[PDB]
Amino acid sequence: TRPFTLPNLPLSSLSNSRAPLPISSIGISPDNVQSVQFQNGRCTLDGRLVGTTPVSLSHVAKIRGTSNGTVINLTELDGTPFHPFEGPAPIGFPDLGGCDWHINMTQFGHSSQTQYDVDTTPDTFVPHLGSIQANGIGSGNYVGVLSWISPPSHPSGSQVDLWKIPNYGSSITEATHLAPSVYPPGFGEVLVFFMSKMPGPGAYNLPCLLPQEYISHLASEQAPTVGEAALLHYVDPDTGRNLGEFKAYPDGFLTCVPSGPQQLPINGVFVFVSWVSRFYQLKPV
Amino acid sequence: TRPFTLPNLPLSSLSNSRAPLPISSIGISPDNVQSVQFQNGRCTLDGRLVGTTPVSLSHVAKIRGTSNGTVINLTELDGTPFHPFEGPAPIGFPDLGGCDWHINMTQFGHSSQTQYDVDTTPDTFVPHLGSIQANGIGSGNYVGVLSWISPPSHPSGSQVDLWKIPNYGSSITEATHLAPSVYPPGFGEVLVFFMSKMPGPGAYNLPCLLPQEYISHLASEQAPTVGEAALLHYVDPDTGRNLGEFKAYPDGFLTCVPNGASSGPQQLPINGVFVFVSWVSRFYQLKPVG
Amino acid sequence: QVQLQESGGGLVMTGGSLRLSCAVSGRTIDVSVMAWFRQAPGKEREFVSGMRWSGMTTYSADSVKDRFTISRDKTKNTVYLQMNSLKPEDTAVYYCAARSRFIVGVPQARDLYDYWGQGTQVTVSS
Amino acid sequence: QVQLQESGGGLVMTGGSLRLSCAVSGRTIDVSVMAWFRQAPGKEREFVSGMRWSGMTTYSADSVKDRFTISRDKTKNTVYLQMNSLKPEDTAVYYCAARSRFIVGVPQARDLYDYWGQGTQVTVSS
Ligand SMILES: C[C@@H]1O[C@@H](O[C@H]2[C@H](O[C@H]3[C@H](O)[C@@H](O)[C@@H](O)O[C@@H]3CO)O[C@H](CO)[C@H](O)[C@@H]2O)[C@@H](O)[C@H](O)[C@@H]1O
Ligand SMILES: C[C@@H]1O[C@@H](O[C@H]2[C@H](O[C@H]3[C@H](O)[C@@H](O)[C@@H](O)O[C@@H]3CO)O[C@H](CO)[C@H](O)[C@@H]2O)[C@@H](O)[C@H](O)[C@@H]1O
Ligand code: NA
Ligand code: NA
Repeated sequence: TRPFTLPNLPLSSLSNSRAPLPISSIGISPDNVQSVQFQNGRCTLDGRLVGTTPVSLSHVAKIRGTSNGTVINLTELDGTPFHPFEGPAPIGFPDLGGCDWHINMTQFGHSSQTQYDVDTTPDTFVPHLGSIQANGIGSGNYVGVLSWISPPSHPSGSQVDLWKIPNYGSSITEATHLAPSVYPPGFGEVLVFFMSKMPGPGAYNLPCLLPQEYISHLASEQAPTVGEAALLHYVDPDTGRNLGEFKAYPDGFLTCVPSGPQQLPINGVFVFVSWVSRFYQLKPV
Repeated sequence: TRPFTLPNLPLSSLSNSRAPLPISSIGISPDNVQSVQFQNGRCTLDGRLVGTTPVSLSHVAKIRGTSNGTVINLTELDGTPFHPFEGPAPIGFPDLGGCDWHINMTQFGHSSQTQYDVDTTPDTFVPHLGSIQANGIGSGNYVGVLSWISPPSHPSGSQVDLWKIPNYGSSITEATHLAPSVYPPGFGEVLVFFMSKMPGPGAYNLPCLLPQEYISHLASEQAPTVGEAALLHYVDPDTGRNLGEFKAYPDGFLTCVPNGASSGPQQLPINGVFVFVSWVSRFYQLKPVG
Repeated sequence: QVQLQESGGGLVMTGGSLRLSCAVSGRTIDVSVMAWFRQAPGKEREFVSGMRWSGMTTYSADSVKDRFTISRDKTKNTVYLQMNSLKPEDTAVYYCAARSRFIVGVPQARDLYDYWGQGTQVTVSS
Repeated sequence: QVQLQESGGGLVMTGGSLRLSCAVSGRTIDVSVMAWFRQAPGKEREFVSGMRWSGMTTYSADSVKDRFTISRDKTKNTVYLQMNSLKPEDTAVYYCAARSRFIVGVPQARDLYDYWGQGTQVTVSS
């Protein structure tokens, strides 16, 4: 009954879903990236949240827990216990692989902020089991938000690669109940990513599959997915012209057939046109 | 006409509109606060953004500008020039009066973060003119987000008071084109606020008039405001019971008749959902919540 | 993602009792409704009993309301269906189902549920 | 909040020209459409001309399309209505109007605009 819609808002006004950052461009992945498995920014077209994805940007790329000086025992952001062997990490936990994190740590009831430096590669980084190394953070309860990133401490000399997710599990046990991987569908279609500039010592661009405001929209609307794919137009608000057709798939991602989507202006609006076959052939952007 | 709606989402899942914080309670103000003039979190029921309010939480309580070691010359968050003598401050600029701010400053293309300490009371704090004191922040371009707060440096010994907005102007000129004040219009009504816990050396609770996700909903839907006030139910998702009736007014705020700070809207659970019922008179007489 | 695993079905005499159980795993933080459905031969899947996962309220279909009880284990993330006074008309495959998307109350429409178990056979012979 | 202040109205002879101006101040960053309306005695208010504030598209009503031009100043936040070949039927109060809420194109419905000027009288005498 409820018709499918996307927010009537320009893309440049919206936020990344893997960090609290404005969207600055549309991107596609490099050819060496064959799938993505982001845990944040994952929402079906009928509004079902996947992975660690929250409803609200106020939970995105944040951590909460108590340090004992050796580990941080993680909780949900509101303090609720997070049990091991169930999911990758608490809701909203950062999912940027291929980098070191620098998380700004503050406290309810105390002054000051502390930079928490997170290498996600050691065997002590086990959010799936509810704990990560304290790396010098003194004992106490903290709330943290991702502030900036840098190249990974290991392997030595590797570059930032935000197409990856961190290693949530350990050598003993793999993390379970992750959001599944997303793959390019075929027919010359490529996945469409919404990009944000991320602070740190390089020209870092963070990709995500859906703007956060789309997620809270879908989670509220919960429109039945009555077709195999949603044909969309990206509309220029000045002229009203269709800048390109896209398909949104039920699992919660967009594609186009690509000079291509990366050169599109970011001031447009995605508009639902109609339900089509999953094998509907798009006109190249 | 597109019917008016509010998001079909529980309050506990939403964000404050004056800082990027989860909502933790519903509150009313102390009795000495009868109106407020927040500049963020301001959106009409037909989706018009007012004050410094952005569409997205990714812009809320942030600054962008270039320090020369003496002042930070502000821009909009995307780097767009901010023109002086026009509005209180750039879009998204923090609007917490009655406290010192501690803003986490980072840079595109450089390592590290820096805590920027903001006393909003001196004449060097003039965001209406595009300039605020650097207070030790070295030369460079920065983006900053509010991270924690503390009692104001001036007046000496004053307490945190988040019902206020800062002084955007100075002795040179008063700030212009602020979002106007809001007050409860109906009989026995008080303003209703969505509260968040704010880090810092006290038990700070930050009030706002609308969750940020309501704002992006309204800005998108743009439902015509065809009545004087929107009658709402706060609905318990477990039982479906109406926990209390509220009115939302066209300027973008809610009221209730409390029947008490110790027994009223503040004791409502935060896992409920606001649901539109019908358009009613500006003077519809609400039943006391508690 | 939420995983559901039922157990406890089998053959029961008319008038007897049976307790089904369903182990819930994965992203349970925002599971709001757990329910049991049943599917008889040549029939559609039908609501039996449902509960607010983190609340206290339950609701059962009229055909079972005075005989069936749904409950959540106090120690583990397991939901139970206590079936009393079973009759041949209760024979079906019973399914455990989870709802995570926000909703008020306990929905009975099969299409509104988000996750499903594999089912367990219950056969009531007289 | 957006403030609009018109100027430039007055008396003009038939066939003459007049340029109205409207100063836009306040929150202009996300003003998307500026327009001119006019209201003659005993008639409803009517759309005259509109432009995408930061874009290139404009639209004029058919009754003025070949005689009136809307434009934005290159230096200041001022919108102009250049009125040529004026006729007595152009006599009206002319209003400046702003749209800030997101929209595609140039709307003509008065109820879609968000901010209004106080109006300026234009009188065309024969
Ligand atoms: C500035 C520090 O950044 C993080 O450490 C990162 C580390 O930074 C090193 C610099 O690159 C180097 O020029 C010199 O300044 O020493 C720094 C400390 O080792 O670089 C590695 C990769 O080589 C990682 O990227 C580290 O995260 C941060 O953790 C530190 O606290 C400093 O803020
Ligand atoms: C810890 C500092 O907080 C901010 O300064 C605030 C200032 O803090 C003082 C502490 O309250 C006091 O116990 C002692 O530690 O000195 C601190 C520095 O003066 O207190 C005033 C109110 O009197 C304001 O609240 C200040 O913002 C911050 O600006 C500093 O950089 C430190 O983080
Ligand atoms: Na690991
Ligand atoms: Na000032």
